[PDB]
Amino acid sequence: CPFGEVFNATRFASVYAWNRKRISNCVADYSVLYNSASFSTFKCYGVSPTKLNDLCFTNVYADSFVIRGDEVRQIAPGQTGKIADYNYKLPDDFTGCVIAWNSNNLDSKVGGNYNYLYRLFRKSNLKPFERDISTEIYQAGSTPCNGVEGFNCYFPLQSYGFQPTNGVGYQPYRVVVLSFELL
Amino acid sequence: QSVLTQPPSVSGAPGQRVTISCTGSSSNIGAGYDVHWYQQLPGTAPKLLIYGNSNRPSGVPDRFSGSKSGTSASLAITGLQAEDEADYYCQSYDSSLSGWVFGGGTKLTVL
Amino acid sequence: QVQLVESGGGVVQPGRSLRLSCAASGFTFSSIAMHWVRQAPGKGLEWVAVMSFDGSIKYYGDSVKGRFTISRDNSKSTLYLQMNSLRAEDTAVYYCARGVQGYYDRSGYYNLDYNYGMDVWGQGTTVTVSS
Ligand SMILES: *[C@@H]1O[C@H](CO)[C@@H](O[C@@H]2O[C@H](CO)[C@@H](O)[C@H](O)[C@H]2NC(C)=O)[C@H](O)[C@H]1NC(C)=O
Repeated sequence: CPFGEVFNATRFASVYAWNRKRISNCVADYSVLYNSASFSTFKCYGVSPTKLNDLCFTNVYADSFVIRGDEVRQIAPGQTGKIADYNYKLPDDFTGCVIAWNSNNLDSKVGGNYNYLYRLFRKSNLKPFERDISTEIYQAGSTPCNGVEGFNCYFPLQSYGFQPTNGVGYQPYRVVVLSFELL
Repeated sequence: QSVLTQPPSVSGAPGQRVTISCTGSSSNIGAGYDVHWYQQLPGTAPKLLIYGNSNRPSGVPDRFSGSKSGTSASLAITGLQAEDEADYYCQSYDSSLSGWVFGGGTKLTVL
Repeated sequence: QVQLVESGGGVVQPGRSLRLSCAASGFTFSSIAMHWVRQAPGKGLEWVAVMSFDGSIKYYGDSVKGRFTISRDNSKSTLYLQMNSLRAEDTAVYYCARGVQGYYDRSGYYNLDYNYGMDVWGQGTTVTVSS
């Protein structure tokens, strides 16, 4: 019932500002999730598919963003880097079910689309399940000024580049990550 | 000897770009698995450098990047300095032997 | 805080046995897989064995097929490797390296993960087989 709109969606936000959508007090099926070979990776870390038909639908979360193809391998527990230190840090605990699948024809046109953004510079790397939308200059060099973007003062975001003539590891993969909790 | 084949020793001048090739068979790398890369400083324990064919963990700088072109991947060092004289082993996973494979080791030095 | 310290190297005649130790601290040992890798002195690295999350899935390399035995314990956070019928080509520095975690796919069977490397490596002790 509830998540028929979080997979077929025509608009996925970029990674640095995702959309945590909770579902509550409504039935779920999870047979739409498995028995479909359209997905690339269907890793689940704590609980097992074809078993989670228990009383778990107390605010089941579902994050969603878009990253390049060989950075699905940083949406594992642990596994530090540059898309899991500053954008989406999973805990060393129960991540629900990290799900990813190739998308070259939906979020990428012939003109070299670069509309999706990801952070590159952030001191004091992220806690588990925390979002950072604060667009402020880095200021890692000289004395704190009002922001001039000249030298050793970088813009905190950067585009990707999603041409359809790239290989596998530079094409956008629409990653959706479930999460579960109790009371 | 080893399952993966790579050049045993290649080097270059500082500030230039060196390609450490790492080619394998169609049973392990070409089957759909991901290469990785290590850096063993002489006499000590190696560390992870690149995993998932393009990434870099927390701590390794921006100079060490890589790729995976079909059935033969390659590591690429841009702006190499004198403090990187170690060895660089590439590894993968194999479906036939059902075990991890490694490379022959590349002796990279500065001139 | 995260490190893997080992002990247990020595001089063994070819034919008798030895137990290898690999202590663990700084992280959660009770959920992550573990890998053993060895280094011949002068030559390259080679793979030895892997142990899964619970202890039901094990694999070994090509040169150690059957004549080795791996077993761990989550309680005292210590990883063991039992050997018997040793040869003279096993003289190598033995590392224990931390693996990645593990996953259940749709079908639902735990699968050791294959696409990840070995993040943090131990100091590694040397064994010596000679006459
Ligand atoms: C919308 O996405 C969902 C998956 O998130 C799909 O809808 C169903 O998918 C299952 C297999 O996973 C099929 O057996 C069903 O027939 C699909 N539903 C319908 C109404 O066809 C599917 O990928 C997308 N929906 C559609 C209509 O294409």
